[PDB]
Amino acid sequence: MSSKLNETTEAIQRELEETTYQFKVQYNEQPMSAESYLAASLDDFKHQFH
Amino acid sequence: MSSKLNETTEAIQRELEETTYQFKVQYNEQPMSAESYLAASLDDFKHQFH
Repeated sequence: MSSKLNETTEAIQRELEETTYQFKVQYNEQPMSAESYLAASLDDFKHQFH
Repeated sequence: MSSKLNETTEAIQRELEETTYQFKVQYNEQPMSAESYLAASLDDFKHQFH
């Protein structure tokens, strides 16, 4: 395990880097949660109703 | 006290009625709570901001 550890670690760093790059280019690193989505959509609906 | 209890009770029912009448003519019996006021005003502000 200790022998495989270093190379596995470097590979994990690789896949973290690429997941981060996609998070930068496609979503512009915008934080997202379910509650934020619900609240924003509810207000859009309320403006429409007004 | 027990003697006055009956007449006082009836009078209390009556003034409950008159408080209700003022509630009818001047506020149209519109129910009001602090939370309702706050929520409505917040949405008005959000419409203004939109």
